Amino acid sequence: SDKIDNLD
Amino acid sequence: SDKIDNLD
Amino acid sequence: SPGIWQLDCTHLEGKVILVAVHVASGYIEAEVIPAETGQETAYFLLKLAGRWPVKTVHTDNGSNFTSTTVKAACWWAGIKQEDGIPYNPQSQGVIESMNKELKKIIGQVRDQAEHLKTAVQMAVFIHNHKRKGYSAGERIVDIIATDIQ
Amino acid sequence: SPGIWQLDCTHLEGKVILVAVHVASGYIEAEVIPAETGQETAYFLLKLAGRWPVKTVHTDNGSNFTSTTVKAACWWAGIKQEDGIPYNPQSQGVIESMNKELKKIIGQVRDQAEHLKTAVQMAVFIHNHKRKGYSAGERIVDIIATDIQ
Ligand SMILES: [Cl-]
Ligand SMILES: [Cl-]
Repeated sequence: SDKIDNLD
Repeated sequence: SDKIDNLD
Repeated sequence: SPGIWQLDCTHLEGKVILVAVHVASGYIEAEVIPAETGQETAYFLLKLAGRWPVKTVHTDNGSNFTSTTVKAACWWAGIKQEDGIPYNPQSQGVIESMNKELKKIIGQVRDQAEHLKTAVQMAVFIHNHKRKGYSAGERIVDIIATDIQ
Repeated sequence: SPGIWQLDCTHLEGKVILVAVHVASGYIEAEVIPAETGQETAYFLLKLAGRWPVKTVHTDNGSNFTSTTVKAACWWAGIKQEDGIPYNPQSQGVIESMNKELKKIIGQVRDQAEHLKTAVQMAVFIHNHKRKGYSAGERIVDIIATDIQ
């Protein structure tokens, strides 16, 4: 979801 | 239960 | 003073951030837990003492000071567990401004991370590397290496 | 050399113990995770790099080297992500004998802890404090302090 820990 | 992380 | 750390517990987003501060340098370690318990505090102190030479910990409140589980981890790891009474009133203020600083940092990163635990570790990283010049992470290594020598 | 670390992943009790070794001192940090995913490896490296001045990490396998999440954490924390090819064949044997040492220690403590994570942190503590003379925890602080000075 566009986060460092959730790129998706 | 007699353990460091569970004294019981 | 190379071996002295202070525990501190602050809250955000309905969760607890437990922090250990190395008093002489201001370097910190922190973790997110759902609630402060003696078991979570004890495991945090075991982790900290395997990574730095922790001689004394000033506990953050009287429940962690009383907790037999916390005392058992301080016994295991060779740590003198002490109270956190601010006999020097400057301590209250330092801790409070540290929590405000960390919360400020967490807000500045918060939208780069899905989970609060990531944001809190990004904030640990920024705090420990910030030059104010030496950083806290430089100060703690200097202090301890000077002690060993 | 003060900034170089190696990842290592070993298994026990159907769980995974992820280890980071500071190559020049033999100091370690470790955690228990249920499986070795890019997300778990990435968080571990973000934690390590906020605590020590991590310049390069040699990854433990090609999945963690390829992982975009691991590369995203190495970018965030300013770490050079590298492969872990044992160009010096001494590396394979050193890692294998560190894993055997840690599993031996873990067995020696295992009945003092209900949870494996406790036993692994007691093993990190014993490993880092063992004098072989200096301990690995003394060596890592001396090395990085010498580098800062
Ligand atoms: Cl709480
Ligand atoms: Cl796995």
